[PDB]
Amino acid sequence: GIPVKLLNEAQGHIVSLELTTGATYRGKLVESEDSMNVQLRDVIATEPQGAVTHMDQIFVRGSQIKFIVVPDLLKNAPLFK
Amino acid sequence: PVNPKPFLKGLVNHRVGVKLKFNSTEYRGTLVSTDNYFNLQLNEAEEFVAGVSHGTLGEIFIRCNNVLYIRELP
Amino acid sequence: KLVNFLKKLRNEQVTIELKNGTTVWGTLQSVSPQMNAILTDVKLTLPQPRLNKLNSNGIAMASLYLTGGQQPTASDNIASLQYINIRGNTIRQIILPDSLNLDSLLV
Amino acid sequence: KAMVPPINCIFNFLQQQTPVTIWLFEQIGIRIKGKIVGFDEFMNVVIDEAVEIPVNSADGKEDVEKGTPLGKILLKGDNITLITSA
Amino acid sequence: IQVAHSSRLANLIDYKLRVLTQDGRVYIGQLMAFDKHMNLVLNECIEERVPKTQLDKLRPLNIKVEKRVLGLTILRGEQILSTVVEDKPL
Amino acid sequence: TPELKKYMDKKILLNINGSRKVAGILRGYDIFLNVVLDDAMEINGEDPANNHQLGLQTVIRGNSIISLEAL
Amino acid sequence: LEELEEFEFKHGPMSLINDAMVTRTPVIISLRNNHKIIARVKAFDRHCNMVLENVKELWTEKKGKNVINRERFISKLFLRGDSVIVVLKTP
RNA sequence: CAUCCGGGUGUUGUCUCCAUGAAACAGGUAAAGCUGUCCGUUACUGUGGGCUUGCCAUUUUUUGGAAC
Repeated sequence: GIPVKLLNEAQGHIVSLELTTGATYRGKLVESEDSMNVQLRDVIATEPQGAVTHMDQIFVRGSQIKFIVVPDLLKNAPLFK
Repeated sequence: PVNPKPFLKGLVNHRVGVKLKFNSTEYRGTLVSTDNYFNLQLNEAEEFVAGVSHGTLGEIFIRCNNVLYIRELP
Repeated sequence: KLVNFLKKLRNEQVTIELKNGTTVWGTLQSVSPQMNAILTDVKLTLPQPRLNKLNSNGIAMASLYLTGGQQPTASDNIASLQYINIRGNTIRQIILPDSLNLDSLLV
Repeated sequence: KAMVPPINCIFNFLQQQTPVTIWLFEQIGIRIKGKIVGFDEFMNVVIDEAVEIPVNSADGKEDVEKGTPLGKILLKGDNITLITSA
Repeated sequence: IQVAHSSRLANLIDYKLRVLTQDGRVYIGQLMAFDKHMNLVLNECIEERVPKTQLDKLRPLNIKVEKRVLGLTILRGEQILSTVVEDKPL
Repeated sequence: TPELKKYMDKKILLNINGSRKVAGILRGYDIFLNVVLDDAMEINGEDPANNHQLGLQTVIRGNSIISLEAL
Repeated sequence: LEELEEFEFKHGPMSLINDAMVTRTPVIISLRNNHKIIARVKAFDRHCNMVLENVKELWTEKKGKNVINRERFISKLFLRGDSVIVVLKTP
């Protein structure tokens, strides 16, 4: 359905994940899958308690993702037509 | 070697101990039957909570997702 | 089989009790093959001891407030909603009405 | 020098009869030592000479000295986090 | 707002929904899409949560909920408890 | 498949379930995100004194992997 | 193929649940929320979804140094199966 | 640079043939299928039609690591 297609359409934009562990990763979406497995690059990780750590890449298993925030300019991508 | 389904099919009519994921509860009893999903049925089974016997229960069914491990008993 | 039986409880006044303790009373308008349940004129409730045990039920009370239906500041946590759609995995039990002729539905 | 599939690594544990240590899924406080003797497509594993090893809360080391013998057990794959040699 | 009793999720596109998640938060936004897993796309999404400091007021009232403005947001279906309609389309 | 090809034969740090961390050379992977590690080490805190070498072969079950970071 | 599950329900572990249904004797079902249900099984499926009659639900609350044995009666109930831990035949 | 023999499309009128549950009355408009008004049907179930293409509990979603 459309939510996975929207995620694959976010590829190359900055997206922000929150995980089930509560952590937040903001970075450029490199790759995505029907599982919602995502790769991020050039990533700012916010620990749930507020700590901030920078990582060059992260791969996240899709089952551990809670929500993904994508850029708003995707609202009129062809997939919604 | 012995795979999980043949091993558990070989424990039928023997005593087994079914440790659970939760509450430190283990049921020890004679294995009656087993499903492909590893649902279990025990007769003469009895409950142990943290190693303390809670009396016999009789004939019980255990749903597959509650089981941690099934150990053979001597 | 049995969810295809739940498909027959339309327009009956079920009580769905969820796995977090939240109790949902209302008219059952539809049920998915996956037990996703759509209800109208819903009255969300939480048991009084659940509310007292704040540490173990803070999520449930927060969700009951954040549904937006908790208008009256009554002595019990109550939410009033015209429509709710419940994801079926979260349903623990469903009280059925006494008058229901189960023999005629389970065929 | 190739991709080694995880199932083939469990089969190497089985074939070379190498003792293993198993980290349980949410039970960070206990681990299981033994020898794998069979498995399936779900990583259910049959373990010979299983011993349940407590893990120290602060140090994080394995208290082998007070481990509990279990015998041949079928450890359900939904409860396995990690399998390692020795 | 009152909505038709026969309404399914397929009908609620462009409606503003409150979507409640299993960790105690709510997401409010216009529904753009849904999936067989109940994955949801919320446009212009806002998250509200009840801080633990203010949670005692809910025990047997004014609650100061914390908000984040998210924007276009994908919710993963397993995290969702239930969804409630807040507002009609424009 | 998990497209983990990028990570093969490189060091990775995996955050796994239970707030545990494991570092190792990715030896291979699976549709479920199961992975094999060479040279695996359990990570406890910052001090290397609390880190523990695991073994030659380590298999990690895919649902236990929360995340992995390239190193 | 339905003739397969017909057999797994007659000879596999769920045969116990089936005998409870056929002979109409009650069973004690332990739930994941620490509640016990003593009820008569009217119908079940492979998930251990159940439709039950004469449900008597028992659970114990904690109020500090003392506990209370709570109890309920439900005329008829649907139980989602994933909450089932152990189904025990009443002796 | 013209004439001539011809052509398309749109709108309105007219002519011929065939038809004629509601075509009454009033307003408005370039006009009307516009407004008041009138007629029929529909809301629940069954059958039928059309669409979706779902069915055709085992690690990434929905048959519970939860509960304390």
